[PDB]
Amino acid sequence: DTICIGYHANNSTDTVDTVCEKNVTVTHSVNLLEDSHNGKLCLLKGIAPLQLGNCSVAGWILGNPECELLISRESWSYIVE
Amino acid sequence: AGFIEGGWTGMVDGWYGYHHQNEQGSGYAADQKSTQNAINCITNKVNSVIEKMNTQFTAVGKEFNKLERRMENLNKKVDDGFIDIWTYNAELLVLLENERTLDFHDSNVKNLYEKVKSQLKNNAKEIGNGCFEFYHKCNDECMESVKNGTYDYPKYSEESKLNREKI
Amino acid sequence: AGFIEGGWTGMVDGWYGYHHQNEQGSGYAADQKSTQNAINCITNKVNSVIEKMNTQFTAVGKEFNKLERRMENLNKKVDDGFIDIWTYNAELLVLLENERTLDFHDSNVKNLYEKVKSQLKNNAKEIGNGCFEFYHKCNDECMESVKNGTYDYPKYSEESKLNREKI
Amino acid sequence: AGFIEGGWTGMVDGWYGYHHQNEQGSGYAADQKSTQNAINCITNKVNSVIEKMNTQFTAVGKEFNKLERRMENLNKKVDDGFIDIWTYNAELLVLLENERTLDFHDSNVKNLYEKVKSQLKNNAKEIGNGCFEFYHKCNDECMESVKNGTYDYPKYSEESKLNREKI
Amino acid sequence: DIQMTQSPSSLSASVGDTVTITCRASQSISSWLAWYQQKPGKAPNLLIYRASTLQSGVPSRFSGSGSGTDFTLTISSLQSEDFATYFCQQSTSSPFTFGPGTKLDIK
Amino acid sequence: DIQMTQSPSSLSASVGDTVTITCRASQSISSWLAWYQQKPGKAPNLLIYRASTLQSGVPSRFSGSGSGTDFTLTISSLQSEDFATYFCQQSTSSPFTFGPGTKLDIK
Amino acid sequence: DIQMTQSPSSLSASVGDTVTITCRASQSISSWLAWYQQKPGKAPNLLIYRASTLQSGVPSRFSGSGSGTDFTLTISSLQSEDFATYFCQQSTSSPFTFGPGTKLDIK
Amino acid sequence: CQTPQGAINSSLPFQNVHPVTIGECPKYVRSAKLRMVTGLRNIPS
Amino acid sequence: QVQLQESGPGLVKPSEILSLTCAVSGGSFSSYCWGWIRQPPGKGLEWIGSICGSGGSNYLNPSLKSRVTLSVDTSKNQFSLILNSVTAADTAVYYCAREGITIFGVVIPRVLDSWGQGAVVTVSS
Amino acid sequence: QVQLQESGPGLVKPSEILSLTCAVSGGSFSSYCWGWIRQPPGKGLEWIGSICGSGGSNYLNPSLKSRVTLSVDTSKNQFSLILNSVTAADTAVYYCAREGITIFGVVIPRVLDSWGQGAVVTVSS
Amino acid sequence: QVQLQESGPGLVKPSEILSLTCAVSGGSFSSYCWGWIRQPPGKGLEWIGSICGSGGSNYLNPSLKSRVTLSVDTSKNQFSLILNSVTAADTAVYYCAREGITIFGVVIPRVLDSWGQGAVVTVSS
Ligand SMILES: *[C@@H]1O[C@H](CO)[C@@H](O[C@@H]2O[C@H](CO)[C@@H](O)[C@H](O)[C@H]2NC(C)=O)[C@H](O)[C@H]1NC(C)=O
Ligand SMILES: *[C@@H]1O[C@H](CO)[C@@H](O)[C@H](O)[C@H]1NC(C)=O
Ligand SMILES: *[C@@H]1O[C@H](CO)[C@@H](O)[C@H](O)[C@H]1NC(C)=O
Ligand SMILES: *[C@@H]1O[C@H](CO)[C@@H](O)[C@H](O)[C@H]1NC(C)=O
Ligand SMILES: *[C@@H]1O[C@H](CO)[C@@H](O)[C@H](O)[C@H]1NC(C)=O
Ligand SMILES: *[C@@H]1O[C@H](CO)[C@@H](O)[C@H](O)[C@H]1NC(C)=O
Ligand SMILES: *[C@@H]1O[C@H](CO)[C@@H](O)[C@H](O)[C@H]1NC(C)=O
Ligand SMILES: *[C@@H]1O[C@H](CO)[C@@H](O)[C@H](O)[C@H]1NC(C)=O
Repeated sequence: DTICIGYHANNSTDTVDTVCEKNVTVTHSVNLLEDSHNGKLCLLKGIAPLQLGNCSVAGWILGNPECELLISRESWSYIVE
Repeated sequence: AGFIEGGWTGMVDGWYGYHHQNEQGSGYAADQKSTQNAINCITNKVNSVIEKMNTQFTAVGKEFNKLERRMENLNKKVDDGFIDIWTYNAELLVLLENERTLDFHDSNVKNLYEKVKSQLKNNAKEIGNGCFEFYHKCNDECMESVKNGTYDYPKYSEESKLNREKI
Repeated sequence: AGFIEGGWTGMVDGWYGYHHQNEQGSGYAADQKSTQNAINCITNKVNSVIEKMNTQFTAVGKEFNKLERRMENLNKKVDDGFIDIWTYNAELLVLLENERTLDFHDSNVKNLYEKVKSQLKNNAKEIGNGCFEFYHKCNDECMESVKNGTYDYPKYSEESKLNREKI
Repeated sequence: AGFIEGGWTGMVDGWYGYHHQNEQGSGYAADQKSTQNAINCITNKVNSVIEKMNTQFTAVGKEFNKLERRMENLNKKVDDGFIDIWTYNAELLVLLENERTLDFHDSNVKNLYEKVKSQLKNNAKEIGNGCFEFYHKCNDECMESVKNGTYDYPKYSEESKLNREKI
Repeated sequence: DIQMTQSPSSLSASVGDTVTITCRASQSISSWLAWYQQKPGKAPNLLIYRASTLQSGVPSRFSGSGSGTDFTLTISSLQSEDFATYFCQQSTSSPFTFGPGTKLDIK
Repeated sequence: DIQMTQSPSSLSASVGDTVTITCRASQSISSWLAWYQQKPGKAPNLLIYRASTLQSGVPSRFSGSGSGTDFTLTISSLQSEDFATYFCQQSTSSPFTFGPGTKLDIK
Repeated sequence: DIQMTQSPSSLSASVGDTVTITCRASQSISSWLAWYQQKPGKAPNLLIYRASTLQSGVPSRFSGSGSGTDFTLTISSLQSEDFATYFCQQSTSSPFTFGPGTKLDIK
Repeated sequence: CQTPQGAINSSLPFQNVHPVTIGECPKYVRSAKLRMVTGLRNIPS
Repeated sequence: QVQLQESGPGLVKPSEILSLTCAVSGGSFSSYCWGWIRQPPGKGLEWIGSICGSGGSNYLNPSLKSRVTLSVDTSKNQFSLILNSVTAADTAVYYCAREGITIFGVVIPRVLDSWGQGAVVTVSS
Repeated sequence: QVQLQESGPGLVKPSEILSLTCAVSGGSFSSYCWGWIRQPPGKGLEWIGSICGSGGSNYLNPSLKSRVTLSVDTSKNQFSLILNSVTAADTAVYYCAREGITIFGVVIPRVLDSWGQGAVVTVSS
Repeated sequence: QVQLQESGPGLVKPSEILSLTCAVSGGSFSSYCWGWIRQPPGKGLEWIGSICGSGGSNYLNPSLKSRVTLSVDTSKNQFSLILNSVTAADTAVYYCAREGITIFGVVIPRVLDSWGQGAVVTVSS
């Protein structure tokens, strides 16, 4: 009759960096770095942003005839250019 | 099957557990109390690293003309200073916390080993590989009492002494 | 009682101490050496966190008009950056130190317990509540020698062995 | 000599070693497994503090005219805050790291002590200063095997037992 | 081993009301709790694990909180499907007993 | 038993002078001493604890310094009230031995 | 015992050409290796200690890299004074066996 | 959080997608990998 | 999402072997524990016993420890309950469920998410 | 503010029991130890013993340990010292005082801030 | 920098004491270890053993441990090797050399920089 002391291991090959060590293989880890992007401009604070197509700030506010249709927006979070 | 030899893969119920061998049965088990303390602790630590951070509505991108070169240089300098301080602080912090996590886990293993050794001081022969081989023969209630922490010396003292005398 | 059971409130002399039970008298005591060493350390640790902070005459509030909107945005951004880095680093620093100080206190308690066990050796039986009970009859001189660390093992080994034979 | 009483000038070869005392010769020796691991590792800590540090081409010197005073104050606030955060963070980081490094060393000493004690569980007595007087007689081969870690208990168990019977 | 109690035993409320159900434990169970709702004759489903988090696939109207010997579950808007009974479970030790159960009914 | 030696035995000073009084310890005490002054026929009061901190209710002319074996107390400016005997005490172990005392005279 | 192997046994290359010499050890020696060149009839001299650091008084054309079982020494620009045999050494265990050696010839 | 390359979630404290950010955004870093271990050392039996 | 299907005899005499077989589709016996839950008519739930991995970890109720034995076989992909000396109090609706929920790489103990639809069984004459 | 008052006989022949009572006004026997100090004429201060909490801690000077006994008597708010086999070498001026300096929650040992007026005790025939 | 000069007979018949010395100039036996390296012709270098510190610090080659003997004398500033039962296989070029490479205040084991000019000895009848 034997009693053994052990710890859990699995198939996960996540690598964590430890001061005094490198590339330590561990059973689980969490990522604090978000390197992913949606890749699409989206509402900020739930406000659709102003869209400038082939136009600048000066052409939008001075009333360029090619930029006339973009003035009708009332509110915006930011401006794309 | 010891902790110095390696880590078990069959059990997934807890991080920390015991393996029992008996005539009646043989299987793994897990220490819910020790694991529950540790899971809570790690959860609190991760939450504190992510939560204590509170962002505000800031605008990073700035535009300056050719005349305002000093302003552009100042903005570049302050942005570079912020990102350098954040990189250094984050990297050193995460390295130190990883080392604390591994050290705390090792300390939990050693604490569990010393607890079961203090409970089985001389009733069971110590292999040295992380295995406590009982001199005295006892069934599953004996081993779960070892898990319970209610193991008693005088109940199996004479049989254990006789088994020492045999070996 | 015991340290695993709780902490005594009777002893005000020092953070760590002994409770001796004897026929002639029983009372609380304190190990001044260990408590004193600890106080100087945390005094340095608390002092270091407070003192290292250095300051120079500084004006934080700055005023800009409508024509300087970019500047006021820059000043707001840089002030928000300093206060954010300051609060985050400080909150993490207090949390890490608080864990260390509490662990240092317990590590000290565990180091103290072993010193008594080593000096006593097998002359006593560990009740497992953090209390050592003497097989041999021990007067006030041998308790204070246990406090002194000058307890001598072969003097009372025969009485302890005879009491082991009785029990 | 005991490690508590004083250090050893003689072991220039490695930080950790076993002083060897025998009839045919008396001298010093070094335990290389532990020392090599520590030296390579401490290098990582020193490298981490100096390598993570990244620098870029910056010009902190700024020249402002008498009618641009508001901007100048901003530059003084920015670089004063930068150097203050860098001083406090660095001074605390160096102090915390130094304490851990000394402790890491103490933990290694205690681990080697427990390792040689688990190798030599009861064949030699403990004086408490950090040395093991053999009951049995061990030549250079078996004592080197103790340094090797391949020491075998049952060969010298009978001689140690009869030496216990003599004393 | 760890005895489980529930309060109130029976509660009635209308659609859109706010109902708090307080299961209570004999000894501290830290933050470990499971909340199950059982439709009559159907399989119970998970609602709250760890007393503070939401399992995926459950509507976000449900909320749980508490620590120590006392815990609460708060529902913001109670629809028709939420009128089934509820259960409280502890998960720290064997036996893993369950709560007696609290029944919800219209008015 | 630790040994306390206080030097000099006696000294004479006038009003407004600066004097440094020293107590010496045979065994090294880190930063833990007590300094008391005693009027003739009156109880001693507490001046400096921990060899670096000032007791409340005591004027700021009193300063303590030192580490290891040698410690000093420095008077910024002698006043008539401070002319009485001074005593140095160690506080690390039993028996807590107390200083021999030094008298200051008016010159 | 640590087994030592160096490949190739013999290599010849012209001057001004980059060349990588590889020594390999069966056991894990971590990062602790060493490099010696030996002029014929003269005592060897140290090139690289710890497999990544350059000895003072030695030119910078020598560079060492690798970890674990395999290890490489690389010459940036080969000159006439580098025509010598090369040795590889383990420093973690006794006996500290040296390498077989690799020859270098004019080509 | 919003960047010119794309939208970033605001749950995690650090990001390295782009230095120029608009709104409540994680602090920009140059680190390639930022992972914290929540388990033990993984070694095969 | 795993699908759980359980098969039961539907009727049992007093004092013999009572065996039910629970089958799972879309899942395997890997890194997830499996347990049995029964409720008496009109009473609360209780936990009989749990198996985890593939026969590695066996947990039983202290009251029913001698009575229940859990057996698994991954090749046929079912887990079954074996009960001896059945009594009238054992009349219950047997549920088999998966310990599917996990935090930080551990499977939380006895927190169940997906169950079976239930197999009724009564002990009578 | 704490005020210490001490009463004594003032004269005791050699080898006669010596009883001293010191009462405290404005303070209690809670979280503050209490010590005893004596001095012979023309000599330095000596420390006899200390009673802390409410009889919880009793520390006596090792040299005088045999003849000194210290009682707390919290109910009457007076701590007392009992002496036996007093000789002519034990003549002194007896002081009762309080150890109150506290740093970081713990009291500083034997560093006395508040002192009593003092009681003279002489030994003669 | 230290210059190492070694003195050897250069000729030896089989099976007696073989002794060689090595003198150091510009250095002392303080905190720097010392070693002997031998190289048979047509074969590689070989480490026979080492001496470090003022004294002791002895660990030798386990293959050749019994026959060798190392010692130092601080007054003459020399270190010598003692070899017995010499055979024809022991014919080698003997190098006395020092390892002075230290990182973090500790000497690097068995990594040697400053070497002697060479001591060749032939074993023949
Ligand atoms: C905005 O500019 C883009 C880029 O030139 C225009 O896209 C081109 O439009 C012309 C006219 O129809 C086409 O012939 C080209 O093939 C388009 N090129 C691409 C890459 O799409 C776009 O039409 C402009 N939009 C407006 C409203 O002026
Ligand atoms: C891990 O790999 C083994 C290999 O046989 C496999 O049986 C097991 O199911 C795997 N576990 C997981 C969780 O992937
Ligand atoms: C760590 O492992 C990764 C993946 O194998 C590799 O790209 C990286 O170079 C390794 N780092 C070190 C320092 O070896
Ligand atoms: C397990 O321990 C608890 C508390 O010590 C006790 O109440 C219980 O009876 C024990 N169980 C067994 C089977 O001994
Ligand atoms: C206490 O220990 C010290 C130092 O070991 C010693 O000088 C002293 O005599 C001891 N006290 C007693 C009462 O033995
Ligand atoms: C020392 O330990 C190693 C471990 O691999 C073993 O091979 C060797 O035989 C041992 N040698 C001695 C001196 O016992
Ligand atoms: C992150 O934001 C994107 C925006 O499109 C969204 O699709 C995605 O689900 C979000 N992820 C998280 C983790 O919230
Ligand atoms: C250390 O100093 C002492 C005293 O000056 C001296 O004898 C000894 O040789 C020195 N040791 C070293 C390694 O410098």
